[PDB]
Amino acid sequence: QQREAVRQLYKGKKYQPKDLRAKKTRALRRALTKFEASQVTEKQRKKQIAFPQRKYAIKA
Amino acid sequence: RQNRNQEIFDANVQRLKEYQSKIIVFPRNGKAPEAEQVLSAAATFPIAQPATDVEARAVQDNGESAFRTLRLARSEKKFRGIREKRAR
Repeated sequence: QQREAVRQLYKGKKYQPKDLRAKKTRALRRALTKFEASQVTEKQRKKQIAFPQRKYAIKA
Repeated sequence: RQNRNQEIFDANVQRLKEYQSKIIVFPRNGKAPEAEQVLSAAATFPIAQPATDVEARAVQDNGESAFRTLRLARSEKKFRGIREKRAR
């Protein structure tokens, strides 16, 4: 009950108590986040948009 | 890779044209029909060795003694450097 109350006390607030943070592992915690890993420079974004991989089959 | 051979370049161009004419590219807007892929593109375009010569040809000769030509070519390359120095 106390922990759940504290969770509400820190609901949506950044820099919350560590014990409430994920216990997955040290390596995964320091790993790049989903947003960070998806960061693509404007040049690469334009290149991908212009020439994305196409679906082609050898039929005729 | 550089291109310094008309025959090889033409063969590659023909191969590219055949590949382009044999592939179907589905539109990016979806609605792609059944594909029925082929697990090997090289199988559809096997590499073929160009024919070096026909099986039979009419015989023609000049009496040049092709062996003599080879000996002359071998000898000429040996003394070319000495010949050029002797020329002056």
